[PDB]
Amino acid sequence: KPTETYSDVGGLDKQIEELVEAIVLPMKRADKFKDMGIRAPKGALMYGPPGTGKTLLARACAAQTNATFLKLAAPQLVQMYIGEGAK
Amino acid sequence: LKQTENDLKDIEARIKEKAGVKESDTGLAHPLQVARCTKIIKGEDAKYVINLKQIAKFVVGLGERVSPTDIEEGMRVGVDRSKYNIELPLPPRIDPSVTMMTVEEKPDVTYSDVGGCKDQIEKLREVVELPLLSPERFATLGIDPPKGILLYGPPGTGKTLCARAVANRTDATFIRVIGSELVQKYVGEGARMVRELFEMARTKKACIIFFDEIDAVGGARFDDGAGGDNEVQRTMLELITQLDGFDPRGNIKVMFATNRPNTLDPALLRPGRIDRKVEFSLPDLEGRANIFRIHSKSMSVERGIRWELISRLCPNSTGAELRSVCTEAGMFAIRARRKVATEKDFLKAVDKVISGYKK
Repeated sequence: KPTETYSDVGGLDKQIEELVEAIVLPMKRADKFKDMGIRAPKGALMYGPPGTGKTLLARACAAQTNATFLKLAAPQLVQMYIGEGAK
Repeated sequence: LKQTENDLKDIEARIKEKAGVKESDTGLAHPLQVARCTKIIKGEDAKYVINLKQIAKFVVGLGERVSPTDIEEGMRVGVDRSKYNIELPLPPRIDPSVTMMTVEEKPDVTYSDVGGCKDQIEKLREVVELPLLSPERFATLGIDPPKGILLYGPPGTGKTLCARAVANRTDATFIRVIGSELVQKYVGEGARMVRELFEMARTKKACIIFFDEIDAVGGARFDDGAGGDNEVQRTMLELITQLDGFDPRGNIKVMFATNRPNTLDPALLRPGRIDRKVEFSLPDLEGRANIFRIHSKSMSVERGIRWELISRLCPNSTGAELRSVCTEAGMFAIRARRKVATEKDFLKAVDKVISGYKK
């Protein structure tokens, strides 16, 4: 449960509208989608330059729903013995 | 004395070889560079049984125990590459790395080959000289100096004597750590060496921690980022957890040196740690003149020469190329058989650099 809001980083409301729709809505209240029988999306593909809000709004989306932040670094996923990042 | 030490193998060494070998080798098994145990059953509490060799690795479960003095039997106990559970309190930190560490408090270097570098000093005046002198000024500014300072320029020039010139005005402690020597056969030498740098920086305030040749370490490499061993991979942890989180920005500072910024980890190049990028330019007509007049004090020359016209014919040059003008000036005097270098010797030394190189 990191501490962040959506007002700490502004101007991304255009991207936040797509994030809240694909993250906050299927997570917070799922009773609207479960009554229709459809399956809610568990994620959305994100891409962009560093510092553009991809990693800035990560803890923000986790703080709105009060979730644990787990970050997977790319250099940490490559090792010698089979294990580690695979686990 | 010669015959006295010969028979000690039958008398004194019999006890020494028993307590120093047989006890250490008991069961297919004081600086400790190695530890091994084979099939040891001890009732969770002081279990250990850790094989430092990459073959047949072991772990320790069933709770947590802290015994920094003696874990189980003493004797052979080690961590080395992979850190397992409760084995942390006794790391094998012994190593003759003292030849690598160079610590100079308040260096006396002012201007030798750095004459005319005051432009780069102004770049280091605000984010280095200012906090190391009056750190309380940043309280009213609202911001603080960035964590690290990145250096850039020609390879092997400007990253040595220019860093010590700033520490003179601030009376700080300059610690130079060579990155190529951080890489040894011991896995984790790069991360362990960085640990002791912040430990000594907390005792004495206003110290400068300098990392020489960071390209040999960086944030990741093949044997660590792409490999299974952890040395540089654990080195980046000491530059993040310690410096950023625990250590205040005013007293403790970090500076690197590199030929190219892309050779480092893009994770470190992001803001919050590495911000200031200092590019090393070349001395001007006034800067190159003050360097030649200093070298002329230790070299016999003519009293009627002029150092301004010597640096004028030579274009912008590095710190080494300027010292070459003075050293080669004595070579032309050998052909003329003179004890001192006249003005014509310096003119031929400049043309030797212009024509012989053409860079």
